[PDB]
Amino acid sequence: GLKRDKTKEYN
Amino acid sequence: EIVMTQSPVTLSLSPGERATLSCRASQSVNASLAWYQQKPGQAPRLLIYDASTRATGLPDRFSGSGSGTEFTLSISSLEPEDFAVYYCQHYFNWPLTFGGGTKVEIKRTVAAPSVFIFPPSDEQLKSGTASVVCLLNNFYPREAKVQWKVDNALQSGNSQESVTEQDSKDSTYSLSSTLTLSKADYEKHKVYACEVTHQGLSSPVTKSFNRGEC
Amino acid sequence: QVQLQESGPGLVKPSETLSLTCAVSGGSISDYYYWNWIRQFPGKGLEWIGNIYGKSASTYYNPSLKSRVSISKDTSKNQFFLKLSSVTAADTAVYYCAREYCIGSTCYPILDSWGQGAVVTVSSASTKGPSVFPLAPSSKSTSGGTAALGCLVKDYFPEPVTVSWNSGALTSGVHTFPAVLQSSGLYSLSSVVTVPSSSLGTQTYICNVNHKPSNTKVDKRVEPK
Ligand SMILES: *[C@@H]1O[C@H](CO[C@@H]2O[C@@H](C)[C@@H](O)[C@@H](O)[C@@H]2O)[C@@H](O[C@@H]2O[C@H](CO)[C@@H](O[C@@H]3O[C@H](CO)[C@@H](O)[C@H](O)[C@@H]3O)[C@H](O)[C@H]2NC(C)=O)[C@H](O)[C@H]1NC(C)=O
Repeated sequence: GLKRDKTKEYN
Repeated sequence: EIVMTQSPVTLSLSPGERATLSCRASQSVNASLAWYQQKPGQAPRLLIYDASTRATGLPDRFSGSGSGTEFTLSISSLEPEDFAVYYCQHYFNWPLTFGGGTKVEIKRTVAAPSVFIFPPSDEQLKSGTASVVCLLNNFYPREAKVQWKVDNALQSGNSQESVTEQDSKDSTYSLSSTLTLSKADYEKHKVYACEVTHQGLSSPVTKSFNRGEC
Repeated sequence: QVQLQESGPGLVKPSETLSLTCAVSGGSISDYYYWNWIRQFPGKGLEWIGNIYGKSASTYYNPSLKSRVSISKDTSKNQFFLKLSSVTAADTAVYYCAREYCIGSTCYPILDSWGQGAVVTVSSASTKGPSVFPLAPSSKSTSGGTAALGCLVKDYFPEPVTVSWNSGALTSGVHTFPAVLQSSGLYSLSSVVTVPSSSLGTQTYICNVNHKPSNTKVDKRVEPK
């Protein structure tokens, strides 16, 4: 599902 | 897009009872599922995410469960302040989508309305219309019958009703009924009356006035 | 204590562009968050519109709107923006801005902090400010030791009208009713309060009415006839 490290954009 | 469907559409339960709200996804969203609570006049508030993780500080009575296509929000013991619409939202892929909501109403004991009537103001009459207002205050359940009579003639089709959202503390409703007449019609009749039937009234209650009387 | 606040017109003509601004305080737009727009339709359905990253041009949009929506930001003003073109009555809704949720070093596209909502109506009809009339207390509105009084806010367009009493000092016992749409196509609502009947000669009651789409503000002191 959708998730990201805080310093990265979504895919 | 993935479509989220919620059931039931509405729930009405007494304080202390367990509310079980269901959310179904049209394809699996694994654990990427959140729940929100929306109270009247407010934005939604995030309650649960990752299907079962509570937002910080959330009361423990709220719990989420499920996986894949089937999810549940439980409120283990309802409180009056829990009146709200609850929504699910997936975040498995784009676009994000929400369920259609489940409205949770609180039962309480029957409470009869207090009834009040207001003639049109002189300022409004200056302009050719008359609005007569009947107020039913702080009652439960929501269902009520308001009948307008003008010189004992039952009115139909010339009133509109509005009802507040359930009160977050006392779980009651209030209701207005507004009768609209032309000024010319208003000045041709004497007795204006609103008659109220409600579960909390042993027999109907009428509030009335005579046009002119202060 | 990040706070978000929407602003912009409340009435947009069909085929024109709906523009809204979100002003953020308590945090910078130029931060490691996506900033979102969501709308809520009159029937209470919620729809995600799109987002924009605080630290790059990255945007995601709902494909059902991608051809007519644009989200942008102005980090010198700490604002972000929504533009929705070619609008129709189906775009009438409450529009919310929001910041997505992060916990520790992980973020998810769910909404933590929301604005208050901007009510936007798409219609060819003109704005019209309300007339405010007293619902004056009298023996006809006194039951036992309690009196009811109020204000009738009639004949306005579009929504909303807000009402307070005594500049917000009077909240207990107040009921501001949802508006009704009249046969004329104009809205009407009333706001009432119950108080001790003995207070009618010893307290002043003023209803404060605001209709922002017409720039109409009214304070009406309601007294026995
Ligand atoms: C759905 O997402 C989960 C990860 O999310 C976690 O699991 C859910 C079921 C919920 O409990 C969520 O709340 C939770 O965050 C994926 O689970 C992962 O699956 C893989 C594949 O089976 C597991 O890896 C295996 O682990 C065993 C050790 O027990 C090894 O022997 C194997 O070689 C292999 O490495 C992994 O443990 C598991 N992760 C977790 C946290 O349970 C799940 O795959 C995914 N579903 C789909 C359909 O993709």
